[PDB]
Amino acid sequence: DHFLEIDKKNCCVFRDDFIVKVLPPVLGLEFIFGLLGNGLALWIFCFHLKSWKSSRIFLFNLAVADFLLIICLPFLMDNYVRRWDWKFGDIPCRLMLFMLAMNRQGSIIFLTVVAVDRYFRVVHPHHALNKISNRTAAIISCLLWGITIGLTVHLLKKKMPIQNGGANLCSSFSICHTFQWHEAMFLLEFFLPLGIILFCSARIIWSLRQRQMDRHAKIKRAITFIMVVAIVFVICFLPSVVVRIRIFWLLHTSGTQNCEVYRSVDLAFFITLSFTYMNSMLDPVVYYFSSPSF
Amino acid sequence: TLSAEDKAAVERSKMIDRNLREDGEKAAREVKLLLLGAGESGKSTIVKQMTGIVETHFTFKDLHFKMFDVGAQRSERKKWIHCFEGVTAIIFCVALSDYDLVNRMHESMKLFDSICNNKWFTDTSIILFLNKKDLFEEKIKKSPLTICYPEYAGSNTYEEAAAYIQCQFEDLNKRKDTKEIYTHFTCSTDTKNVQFVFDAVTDVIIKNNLKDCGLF
Amino acid sequence: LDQLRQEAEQLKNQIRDARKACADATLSQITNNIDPVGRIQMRTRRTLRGHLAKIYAMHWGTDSRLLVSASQDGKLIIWDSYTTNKVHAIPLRSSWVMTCAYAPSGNYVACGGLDNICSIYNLKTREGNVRVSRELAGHTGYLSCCRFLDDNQIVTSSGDTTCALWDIETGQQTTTFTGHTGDVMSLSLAPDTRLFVSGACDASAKLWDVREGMCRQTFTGHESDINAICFFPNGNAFATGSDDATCRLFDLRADQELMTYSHDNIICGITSVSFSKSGRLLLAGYDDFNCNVWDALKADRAGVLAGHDNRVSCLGVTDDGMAVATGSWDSFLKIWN
Amino acid sequence: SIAQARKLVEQLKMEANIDRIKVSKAAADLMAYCEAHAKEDPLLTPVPASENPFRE
Amino acid sequence: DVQLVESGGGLVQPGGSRKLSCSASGFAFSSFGMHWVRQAPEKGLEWVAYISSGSGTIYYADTVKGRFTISRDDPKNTLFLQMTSLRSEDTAMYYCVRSIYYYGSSPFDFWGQGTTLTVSSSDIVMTQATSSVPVTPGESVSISCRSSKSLLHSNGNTYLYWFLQRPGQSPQLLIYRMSNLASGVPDRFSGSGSGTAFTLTISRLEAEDVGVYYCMQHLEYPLTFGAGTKLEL
Ligand SMILES: O=C(O)c1n[nH]c2c1C[C@H]1C[C@@H]21
Repeated sequence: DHFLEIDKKNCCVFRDDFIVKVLPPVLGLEFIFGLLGNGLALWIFCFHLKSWKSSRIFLFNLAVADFLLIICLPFLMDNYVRRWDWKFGDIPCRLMLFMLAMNRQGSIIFLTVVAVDRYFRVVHPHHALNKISNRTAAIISCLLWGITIGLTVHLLKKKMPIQNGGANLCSSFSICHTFQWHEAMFLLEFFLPLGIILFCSARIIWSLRQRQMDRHAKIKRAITFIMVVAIVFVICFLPSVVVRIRIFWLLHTSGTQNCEVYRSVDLAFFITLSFTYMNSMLDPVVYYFSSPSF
Repeated sequence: TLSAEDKAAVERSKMIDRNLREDGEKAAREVKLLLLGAGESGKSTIVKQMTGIVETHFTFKDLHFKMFDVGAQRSERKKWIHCFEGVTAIIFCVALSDYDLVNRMHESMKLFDSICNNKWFTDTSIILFLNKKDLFEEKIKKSPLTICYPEYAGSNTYEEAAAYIQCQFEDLNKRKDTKEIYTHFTCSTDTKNVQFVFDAVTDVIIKNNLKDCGLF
Repeated sequence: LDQLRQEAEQLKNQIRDARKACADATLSQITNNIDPVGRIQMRTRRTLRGHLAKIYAMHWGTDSRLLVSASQDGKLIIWDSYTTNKVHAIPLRSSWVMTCAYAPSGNYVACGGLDNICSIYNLKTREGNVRVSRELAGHTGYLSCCRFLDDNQIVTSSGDTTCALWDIETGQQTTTFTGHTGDVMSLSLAPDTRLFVSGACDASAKLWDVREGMCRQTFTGHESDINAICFFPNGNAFATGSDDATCRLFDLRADQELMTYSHDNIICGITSVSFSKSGRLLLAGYDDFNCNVWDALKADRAGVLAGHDNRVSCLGVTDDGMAVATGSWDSFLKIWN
Repeated sequence: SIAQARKLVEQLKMEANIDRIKVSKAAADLMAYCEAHAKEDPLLTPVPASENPFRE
Repeated sequence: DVQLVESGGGLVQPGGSRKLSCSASGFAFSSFGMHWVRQAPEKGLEWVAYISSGSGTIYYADTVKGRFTISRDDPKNTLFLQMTSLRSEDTAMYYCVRSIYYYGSSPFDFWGQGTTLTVSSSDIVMTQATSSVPVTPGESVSISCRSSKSLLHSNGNTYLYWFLQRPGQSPQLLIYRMSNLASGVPDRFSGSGSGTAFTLTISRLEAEDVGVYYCMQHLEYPLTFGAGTKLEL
């Protein structure tokens, strides 16, 4: 029926409609909007921004991560137009999967780094971290890129093309039981950064309220933007991870062998996974363009 | 392609660059304050707790402060006032007892208006100190505030007079959005002036940090 | 009390009448037959990238390769402009420095500013480090300019409306030049070092005799404080840059204004002026963040030196005329060719 | 006292009793200096990169 | 004043590991690159090791590479030469030359007094031709020196140095970079020459001028000295 062997046991992958009925538009709009936003932000940072402070280095790194994550979108779009009929081959599909995972993780990491930078700038204004050199920012950015590449390259050393019937499956998130790193990392990259971001945002709000700086239009705008950044992160990254949690629950609770009930939940998983890409297009309007300096 | 002496000169230049970077990092951790006033306003009395320019150093809660008292610089202020564009804050001291005669508080407000509404100090916050509050009380007990301020509808009480003087100094700020004025009715008292300066400087530094990461 | 004022008025009337009588043809109609120099193309050959604050002064060495720059981080840096190497980095006692000088012999540099002190630094010591040779005190206002005459004589201009000539051996003021009613902001030594001109904040420039000391001539015409002054290479003329967005060329022998270097678009003050090796080009540093180069005989913009992100505070041309260096309030110097 | 007015008068008469050269011939002198030394002005005439010390 | 005192000499059995010390007192030792230069009992000078200011660059001669170790200790201004596996070819007098490097500087300007160590029982050849010429006071003598490689560099300066070793004391710098006269040297001394051909002329020669004159190359390491020209009478 739907069972197929992804180099492991009990993988239930499936290709139905409602995928290329709502995924094409929701990816095309994200592609266009985020491409325009990332191009504008990168142009401003490259040929207009001569300051280049550490926070600007981190924001630029987030911008390039979002840009990569979104220029990888059209391959996924071509895949989704033909349901799950991949045609680019082995290297293109594997590279696209690795780029998607690594760039989503890197954008999350730089979101968390920006949040921690703001937390240190507000709650510990007289701290050495607030005055790190541009070289130190470059080393930190390179080391973070090294981390995300380090625990995402596993998607690169594996023969990817899956010949499901008369179809090539360019899928990294499927439904087999094994708790591979592509699932633990997927859950951790929402949970642990969510904790760090919530702590940083709450402490920033509490410190700015306790010091009575709320009586200021710019401080109120900063408060609103910090809250909206946290809210956008949770909104974009919560549905996919909660559906993945339900995937694991059904997998190791009831439908370990028979998988006649996973159709709707897999569909919802992919619709919600589209929101992770949506975050890439939403990031410029919430980090760069909304800034008072733009 | 460089010769041996050229390579050694490049190495010496690199060492000089490293020393420059270290000294710049050390200097960027200091809070530079410009101390302004009208002489007898109490700048020396503010300084006491810790031929050209005068620099005073003191430390409070692991924070190093440098206070520059221009003072005896009897030249054109606009010629060298751009040198201090970039100080963390400006400490402006006025004496509340300078409404007697010689109008002196009118000169104080003139100086405050010139400094506050300066193109160089567009966004540098001003910490206003109103010295001699006990002398102000003693003078108000006998003389009224009307002599210095032609229009004043208030009783000859220290609280109302001091509040009115603070308000009359504060409205002189035209750029009320990009610059904040912190006022402290200072006196001998205890080390509360240093704490007030530290709080104001922390606020200014928080604003600067928010500017650096671009969400202010 | 009144007859003295009336007599002074008669002397001003006589001086202006004589100046008008000697004015028979402006050099605008005299040099109109010359072909203009055309567009001037200069590019940033070097960018000296060591300072960390506003750069307020710079001076080329007589070898046209070494230059010293003073910035507000309390550091005097001597650059090898050919290779952008830092020969020396002198920490200043006072961070507030507005002037900087290089001795013609190259053995010394001078610095000064809001501390009202001109400090002489010895560059060639057997100890291998730069030591302060002498601190010259006696000015009651901020030091705005200083120029070496030789290893032992330096002339300084101060904001106390006076210029002084010092003896670095003894540290005393050999001569005092007191005729200005405003702060003296600039200074320029004649090529023969027998005279020097000073531009003050009273919108007047004065010509002094160093040997004994008296204002030989007074030049007016500016509408605001004069920030910069520079001698023509001939030594018989000089240019002034002031806050009224204009540069004027004055003439020693004719005792008159010769030309005005102004444009409607430019509305900012001038921070520094300098001539080219032949004197045909006049380069002025403005608050528009860029330096204009003028045809000294035609009074039109021959080019623009736009490479700075802040106000151009200092500017100089090498002795051989091969390059110009501009320092700005952003902590960079640029060498243009 | 009023010695400042006396000093100003002395300075004014000292400045007035100087020899004045016609402006036309002094402008001609400036022109002559410029045209004589134009050949050795590398800023005016762009020197070739072969002997330009700042060629880089 | 500027002083460089050498200590750590004596008689060493072959294979020993004696260490040499040089204490600087009178100048900013931290900003001076330091050299060790040895002199055999009757031969000429031979460069040994070099450590730059900040210890970022270290060079050794091929004869002592792997056996000698040079190191600074800036806080109290001491220079060390750790030598191991001493052979009979290491018997020499070791000097502690200081040299600072910037535009217009004069490297090798000061030499230490020297300490004597006795061991029991592609480089540029810098040729000085003549080894001893007789001179008389009041005359003029031109000391010649030749180089195997052209010492002229693209910067336009030829890196050739002239040293004088008066009888019984350390060498002193006379001319650096083949033209410039060192500070304190009388103007009678003059240096001139082109690539691979250099001369030193002592006009109006007199007493306190006899001794060996060494021409040295500083184009690139290892630094090589000439054989040395003796002046007597
Ligand atoms: O977004 C990812 O990282 C990812 N991994 N595998 C797959 C995706 C998107 C869906 C086609 C298939």
